[PDB]
Amino acid sequence: REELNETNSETKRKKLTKRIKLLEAFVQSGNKPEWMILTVLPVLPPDLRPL
Amino acid sequence: TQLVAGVDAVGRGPLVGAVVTAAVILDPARPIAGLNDSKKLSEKRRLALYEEIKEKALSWSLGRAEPHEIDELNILHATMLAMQRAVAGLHIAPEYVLIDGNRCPKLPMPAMAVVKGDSRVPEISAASILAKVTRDAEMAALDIVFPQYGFAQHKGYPTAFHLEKLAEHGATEHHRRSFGPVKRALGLAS
DNA sequence: GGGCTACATGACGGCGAATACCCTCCCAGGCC
Repeated sequence: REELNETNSETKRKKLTKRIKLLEAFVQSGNKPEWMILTVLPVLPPDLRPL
Repeated sequence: TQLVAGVDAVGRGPLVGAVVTAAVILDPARPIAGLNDSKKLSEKRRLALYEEIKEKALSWSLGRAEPHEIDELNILHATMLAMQRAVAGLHIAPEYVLIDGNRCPKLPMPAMAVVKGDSRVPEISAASILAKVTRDAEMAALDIVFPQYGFAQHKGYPTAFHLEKLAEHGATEHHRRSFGPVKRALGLAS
């Protein structure tokens, strides 16, 4: 936000506002950035994938 | 041919600030990579390179002009004396000097010029990287001191943003008063 | 009695990010 208030390029401002929107979405939500890295993999119930 | 030193000059014509030049000496007794040029990569690519070549080169050099001196002999004389100064500053003398272009100064050692050396000569590329990083640092310092012009944004080049800022606020002592717009801001234009 | 190794090539548009290209002025000293 502080370097967006100083940049003067259109595409730079667009990229910065996209990144700021993402960061604010993460801050407001209870989500964590590391949750994208799957350490536990859930499986579908067998009835939904029958043989 | 082993102590070949190449110098380059960046920021020759920005409206504000003096020019900066360097001359790095490197031979094949260490590892070098990723220094093809400097005008096509990213700033990040230029931040590691600055340090990389600083420690890989046996010697590193610097040199800069002054606003009064530059305006006293234009960007054809000052620019050359600046690289003469940079060569003078080298800790170890170079048996070979390289200067991006087709023009050479009056030097005691056999210096010569090569055109478009920024993409073919790793030496000239490294010198350009070093001098450009130093320019960027100086422009950051000036933008810290003068935040009303946005030096750190456009690097004091002739952009429309710089033109409108110099038309609105004016010129300080650091601006090259021999150019057009700057003379038009204070009224020295004939 | 018993477990394991887990190639096409004939598709047109549009839109948005990734880069590669032409804006943008501003310098000069030999050729017109």
